[PDB]
Amino acid sequence: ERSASIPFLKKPPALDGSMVGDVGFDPLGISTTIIELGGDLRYVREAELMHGRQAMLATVGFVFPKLFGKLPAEWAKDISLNPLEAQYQIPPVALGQIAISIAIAEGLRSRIVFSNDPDYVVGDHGFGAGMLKGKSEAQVKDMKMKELAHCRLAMVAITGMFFQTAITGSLYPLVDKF
Amino acid sequence: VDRSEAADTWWGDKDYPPSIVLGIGKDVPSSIFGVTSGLAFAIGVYCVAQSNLVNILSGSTVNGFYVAGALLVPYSWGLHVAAWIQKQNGK
Amino acid sequence: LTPFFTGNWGLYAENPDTAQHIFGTSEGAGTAILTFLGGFHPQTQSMWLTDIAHHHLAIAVVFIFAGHMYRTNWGIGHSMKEILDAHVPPKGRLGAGHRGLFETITDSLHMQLGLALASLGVATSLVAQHMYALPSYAFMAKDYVT
Amino acid sequence: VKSQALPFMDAPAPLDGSMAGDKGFDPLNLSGSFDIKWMREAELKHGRVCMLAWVGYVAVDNGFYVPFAPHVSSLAAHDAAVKAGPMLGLLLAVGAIEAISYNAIAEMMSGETDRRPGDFYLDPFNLCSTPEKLESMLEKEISHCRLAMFAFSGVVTQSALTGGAFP
Ligand SMILES: CCCCCC(=O)OC\C(C=C=C1C(C)(C)C[C@H](OC(C)=O)C[C@@]1(C)O)=C/C=C/C(C)=C/C=C/C=C(C)/C=C/C=C(\C)C(=O)C[C@@]12O[C@]1(C)C[C@@H](O)CC2(C)C
Ligand SMILES: CC1=C(C#C/C(C)=C/C=C/C(C)=C/C=C/C=C(C)/C=C/C=C(C)/C=C/[C@@]23O[C@]2(C)C[C@@H](O)CC3(C)C)C(C)(C)C[C@H](O)C1
Repeated sequence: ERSASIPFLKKPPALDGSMVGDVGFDPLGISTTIIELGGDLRYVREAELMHGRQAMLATVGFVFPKLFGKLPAEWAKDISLNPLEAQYQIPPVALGQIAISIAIAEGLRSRIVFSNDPDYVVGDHGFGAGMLKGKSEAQVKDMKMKELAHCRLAMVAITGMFFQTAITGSLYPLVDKF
Repeated sequence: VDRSEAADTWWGDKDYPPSIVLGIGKDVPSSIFGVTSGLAFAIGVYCVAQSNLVNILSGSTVNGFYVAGALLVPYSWGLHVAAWIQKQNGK
Repeated sequence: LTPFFTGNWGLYAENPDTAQHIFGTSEGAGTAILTFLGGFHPQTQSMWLTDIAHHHLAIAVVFIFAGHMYRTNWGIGHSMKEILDAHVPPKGRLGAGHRGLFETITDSLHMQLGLALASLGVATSLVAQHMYALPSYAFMAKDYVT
Repeated sequence: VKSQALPFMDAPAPLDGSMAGDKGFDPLNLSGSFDIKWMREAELKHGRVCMLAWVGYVAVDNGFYVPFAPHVSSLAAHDAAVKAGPMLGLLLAVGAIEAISYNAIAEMMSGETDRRPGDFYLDPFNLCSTPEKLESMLEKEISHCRLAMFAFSGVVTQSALTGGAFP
């Protein structure tokens, strides 16, 4: 009858607590219109996990090359330490290598993403799935919830760091002046 | 809005609209509607005259308050039609 | 954006482009971004880009306002079926009025297609009539073939 | 019934002792005219804004400041803060709450939720546990809301008039 995250708005009809990180947070009702259309929230959850995991990797990579040495610097020595300028300075060889690897990996991902298989657990691509062999159901759900929390935090973190580096050029307590 | 969730506002068999057409103002009396419509007409025509007739408009003289008050003239028309509708509906 | 926030938006019209301006060069160039000079740019014989930018900015205000007319999941708004149902003139002048038109339009795709095609044909005639009378692109007026 | 504060007429229909601060004061039928839940939410919102406005005005005029402030009187503090920038950030921060309030008002007036106007369920210490506490605190809140509306109106008008010290 009422959301848990926002305790003065109605609970989203689409969300019903049967998902990791379901705290009834949908003021717009994007989930509501999705289920009214006829879809299911598997796609949005998988997009959440994908965006988040990318955001965590990119958060660490935003500050690593400055706080720690920018590699042994055979070719990277020319490229600036500012992440917003490093993107426009990768050499063609390295840019093509990384682009090809990402493209092949996500072309592999696409078929299972857009399949009709119900066995597919959302955000379960088999990469390092061996540590859940011994985990219990409560442990599995709680670990997936820590994953989702980290995802959700890193997504906002990149927006903060990107806008701060664009408008100020410096993150305040950590990396400065880059 | 769907086909089902829509009020019965057809009034071709009757002499005046139902008050439901007025929506949020389905209960404000005809007296309030008429007084507000008259004040709106006077204020809006004053604003329009002060903006373009008494003065000459320009980049350095366009006035936001007069521009906004100009929009009370069509609101005045709506309010006077509303006053008639509520007077006929008995409110 | 200090003029925009202070509300002194006439500073964006102040200092328009001069009549001796040459398109693509800084000589004779102004600083105004939003003007209503009208007429045509003398060198190019096309309307001022400041005028066109002001046009698109204002027209958008109007359309973004008008896009809050109808009721969508928040109570405030309008009901098109209700509007059509009530619009019947007194004493049955236009018969039963516009009753049933909502149902027919929303059920029949051909009526929607016909309305769209009529509106778009009128708009195509309008652009044909307006582009030649009021050129908007630089040096198009002297390009007679185009 | 025959209204209080206008003892020669009757309170409009919505005023029936249902809500806090109902002193039977609506001579123009201006709440029987339009839904009184919206009226009460507007009253509460005005009152909260004016409570915060009065206390902030007094604090800034007395000398309360932030780690980086223009250090100016609270009258010109609006222009100073705007030119500095963070006032627009306050605009975004309150706009988030106001869009969520758009949602809440829509559900409250439609009937999807049994929400009282100006009730965001912000009760950390359960200061409204029993209904007696609920009406007592609502009464106090509305009285303070109205009084703070008047207080800030007086303070800001007087400051814009004379441009003097705190009082
Ligand atoms: C103020 C003095 C007193 C006033 C009294 C008054 O009026 O009462 C009410 C009344 C008669 C009455 C009375 C009763 C209701 C029977 C009882 C009342 O007694 C009570 C209630 O107790 C008093 C009494 C006897 O009088 C009737 C009043 C009728 C009135 C005043 C009708 C104006 C239409 C205007 C139109 C159509 C304009 C279109 C204007 C157009 C088309 C535009 O220009 C639009 C526009 O270009 C603009 C401007 C800006 C541009 O951006 C673009 C747009 C397109 C937006
Ligand atoms: C914006 C901003 C700030 C901020 C911020 C915040 C809060 C940032 C937060 C960032 C956050 C929360 C970042 C998470 C990273 C997670 C990692 C690295 C996980 C990797 C995990 C990997 C690489 C796993 C590899 C595996 O192969 C292993 C080893 C075992 C196998 O079985 C399989 C798996 C796949 C498991 C500052 C800095 C505070 C300053 C100022 O406030 C402004």
